[PDB]
Amino acid sequence: PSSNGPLEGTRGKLKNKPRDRGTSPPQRAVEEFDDGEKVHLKIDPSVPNGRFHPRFDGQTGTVEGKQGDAYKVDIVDGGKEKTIIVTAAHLRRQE
Amino acid sequence: MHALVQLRGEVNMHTDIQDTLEMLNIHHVNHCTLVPETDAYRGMVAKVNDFVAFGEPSQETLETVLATRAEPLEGDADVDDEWVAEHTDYDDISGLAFALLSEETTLREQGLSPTLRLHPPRGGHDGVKHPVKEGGQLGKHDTEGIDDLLEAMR
Amino acid sequence: FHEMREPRIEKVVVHMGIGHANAEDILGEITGQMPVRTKAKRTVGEFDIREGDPIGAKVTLRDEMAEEFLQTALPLAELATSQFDDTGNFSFGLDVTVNLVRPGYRVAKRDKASRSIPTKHRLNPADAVAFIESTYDVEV
Amino acid sequence: KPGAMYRNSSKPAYTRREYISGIPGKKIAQFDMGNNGAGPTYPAQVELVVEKPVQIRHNALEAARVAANRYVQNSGAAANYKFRIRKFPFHVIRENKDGMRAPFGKPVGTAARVHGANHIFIAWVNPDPNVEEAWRRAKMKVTPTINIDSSPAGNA
Amino acid sequence: ATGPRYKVPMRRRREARTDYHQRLRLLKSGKPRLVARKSNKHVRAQLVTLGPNGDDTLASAHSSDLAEYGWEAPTGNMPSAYLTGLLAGLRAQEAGVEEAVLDIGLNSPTPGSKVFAIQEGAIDAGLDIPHNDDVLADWQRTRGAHIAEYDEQLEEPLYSGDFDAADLPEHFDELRETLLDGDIEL
RNA sequence: CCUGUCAAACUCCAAACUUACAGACGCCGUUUGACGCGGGGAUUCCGGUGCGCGGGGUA
RNA sequence: AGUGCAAGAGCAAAAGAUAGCUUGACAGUGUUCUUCCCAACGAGGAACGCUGACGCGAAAGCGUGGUCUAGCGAACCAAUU
RNA sequence: UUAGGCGGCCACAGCGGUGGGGUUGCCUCCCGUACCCAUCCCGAACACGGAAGAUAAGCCCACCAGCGUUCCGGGGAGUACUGGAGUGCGCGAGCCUCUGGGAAACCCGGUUCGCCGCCACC
Ligand SMILES: [Cl-]
Ligand SMILES: [Cl-]
Ligand SMILES: [Mg+2]
Ligand SMILES: [Mg+2]
Ligand SMILES: [Mg+2]
Ligand SMILES: [Mg+2]
Ligand SMILES: [Mg+2]
Ligand SMILES: [Mg+2]
Ligand SMILES: [Mg+2]
Ligand SMILES: [Mg+2]
Ligand code: NA
Ligand code: NA
Ligand code: NA
Ligand code: NA
Ligand code: NA
Ligand code: NA
Repeated sequence: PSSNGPLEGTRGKLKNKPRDRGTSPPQRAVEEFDDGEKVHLKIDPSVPNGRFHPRFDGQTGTVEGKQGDAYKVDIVDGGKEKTIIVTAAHLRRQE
Repeated sequence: MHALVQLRGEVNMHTDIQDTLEMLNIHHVNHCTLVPETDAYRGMVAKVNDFVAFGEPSQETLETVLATRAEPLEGDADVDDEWVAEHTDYDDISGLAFALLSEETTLREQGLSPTLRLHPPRGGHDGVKHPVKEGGQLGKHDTEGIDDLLEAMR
Repeated sequence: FHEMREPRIEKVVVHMGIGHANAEDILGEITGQMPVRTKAKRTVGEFDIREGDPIGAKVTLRDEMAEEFLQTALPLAELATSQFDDTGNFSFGLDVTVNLVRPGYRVAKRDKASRSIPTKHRLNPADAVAFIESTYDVEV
Repeated sequence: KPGAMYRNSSKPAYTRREYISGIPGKKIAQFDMGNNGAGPTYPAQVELVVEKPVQIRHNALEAARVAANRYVQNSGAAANYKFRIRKFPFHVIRENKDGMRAPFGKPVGTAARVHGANHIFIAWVNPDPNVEEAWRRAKMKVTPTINIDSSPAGNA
Repeated sequence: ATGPRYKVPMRRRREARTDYHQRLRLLKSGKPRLVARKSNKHVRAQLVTLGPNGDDTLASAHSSDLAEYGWEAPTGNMPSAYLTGLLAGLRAQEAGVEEAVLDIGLNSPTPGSKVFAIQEGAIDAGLDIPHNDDVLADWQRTRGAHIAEYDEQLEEPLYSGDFDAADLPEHFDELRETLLDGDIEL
């Protein structure tokens, strides 16, 4: 890469298809998850806050407590355990 | 239920392909195993498709091979009718073979090694550089096709 | 059907597009209510580079305040036709614009469940000429 | 310089003029020849079909076209036929003209990428195939082997 | 509309009915919402909660079913609003609801407005709602005094037939009084 | 309206495929202790080739 | 369109414009990610909390500077609270 | 739901167009400014108070496919591309066979002129 900022190579993954453009429905930003639940991590291009490092887009971790309204999801990067601070706006229930 | 026979060695073959063969209990060339026809098993044989020979064998053939190259989970003991009857649910090899073919049991379940270590093919096989449809010996075979190979390796 | 389809005057905007005022005074008397400043957009050569800047005033009159005004404005105008809107409006003159429309217009001007007025329920140049011409004067 | 330096399609497509400057003008004079006033209302239609994907420098296009149309004057300067070269040299080409250090070349020309089987030339004629000859001379000045194909014309 | 790339707003935005940016800030509290809505002739007050396939109304009150308790006056006024709020607030309590936040939808936060009257009503019913007292009307206006006085400048009844000629903010008290004990559907 | 062409830094589309988690089979581990945790000792940080996919370059 | 500045991305009852008001560009202390995929490593950065004090708002709430990714500096020594 | 309020999904719902609907009851337009409140100017809007009138807007109901969108049949196409294999072919570029996957454009014919949840209501 020519640079090493968090958004390097994110043109795709952080852009919306023209039709999904614009403010997103609030229903999913308010969704409540319980500790132990499996949640898929995917940034909503339309939602600025509550984001996580683009490199984790696609991960499926485990909700384990929250911090403020934000949730603390545990994931495993390669072979390393990591905790991710992320809002409902960027999470989805697995299954 | 298909009869799997590794016809190409390990050198240079993809690792993820080698592990598969190993998951199917085959760890040497000419080693043969019996595999149920399931979605899960089907994917595996397809991945291993280019280094093996597989097909559904006839009752007879299976019996010939079982009698000739089956082995206990441990030891030399010959797997003959008597063995089969005094050690398995069935009364004789034929009974076992039928059960395998109809996929009602497996070589392990009956205290037998999952592997039928066959002999090199008497007369030589068709080649390991081309599939069956091309005159080779690789890929899926005819029941008559598999039988010939198996029988030649009896 | 009618009664709720027959035209009516909704606001008459009298504005003096000056280029930098003392003019409000006359607008206040000519109409009867305070004028509003007219800021301008963009920087331009007519030494009009100032974005926020008084450059004229206007006055939006409604109801009687609008009639009582047109009851002298119109007479000072002759024109008609071509000089009419595609929505049944017309400006003449110091400018004096007359916005015309039918009874259910608030549907498009309110906050909640607002909506645009359907083309059919719009006012045509023709249907406009009729209404006004039918009020102390002549068309073309 | 030789076609050998640019006739293969092994490089990435390089055509974004928004990121490339100093591209030489094309030598191709025209793409529509003959009676361009008329539309393909002809009995016969022959095409010159390239038999291998290749890159054709605007150089070769101009020489190939000229040699074909310049010949189609076996029918006259205002003859009854229409000639069309359907490909345009979009692909910008470079040359590293220091040795291999900082070698990204500088624009030196353009070329059109033709895939085997496409027709590069299409002519329209009345039963008077002098065009078939105009093309034996055309594919003579382009890299690939070519196929001279006739479409509307069961008048053999 | 125009093309594949065109962006059509959400149905409730097209209908110009729901303000989604406010909605989200509202849903932040995690509390039920006290939906305060109006009509030319009526005033509605609901206590909505969040659901899997959409909102759930656990308790509501409409200025119309106010007469069902002895209302013989118009229903598009201040006293009407408050009472409708108090009525819904009470049914709310019955339903086991203890707190909520005021959602005035697309209406304006004008002091002494009917929505706030709705909010004062619900609060007095026992519901705990985040509010600000000096944005509310001064009780008398809630009672409907402003209208009685307006009829004082009579010469012609403010009410076409209806009830009374000089109107009754007293009729208001009698009703609030009624709603504060026993009675069906509360 | 008709007609002729394109895109590594275009996309109304869109694979094969790669990849997170889960279940299933398989294989593996519970005297051959896997997975994992803690510590001791390194070597190593000139690489090369084939094949696939490449970017540069006439090569 | 606009949003200070590359490029790519976000944004319309707004993240833009106007008006008004305000100083959260606040003090303290953390959690996590990043810097350094995996996989150890400092300064720096960011996200998300809490404690305290404030601004605005009817309120939910928003404000841990500017929509996001650049604008940064160790020990020793000085000056400063 | 003989017209309502809050929503979920966020065009299958958009764009455009036709027909129908209010006798007491609902939504509106509508009428009107003493009040709360309001327009850098206007009761236009916002806010408040109210029924003389209307179903013409809106809205609700029924329907139309011309455009945009979603999904489906048949054709394009098992084409393009592709994961695995080959002492198959080709000067080479590149191609082919076996195996496991498999598209886009476009044409023709259907579908789509929203679905669903909670509450209230001759
Ligand atoms: Cl993160
Ligand atoms: Cl409302
Ligand atoms: Mg043994
Ligand atoms: Mg021999
Ligand atoms: Mg051989
Ligand atoms: Mg990849
Ligand atoms: Mg910010
Ligand atoms: Mg020093
Ligand atoms: Mg100092
Ligand atoms: Mg009608
Ligand atoms: Na969105
Ligand atoms: Na040099
Ligand atoms: Na040639
Ligand atoms: Na750090
Ligand atoms: Na001013
Ligand atoms: Na109507």
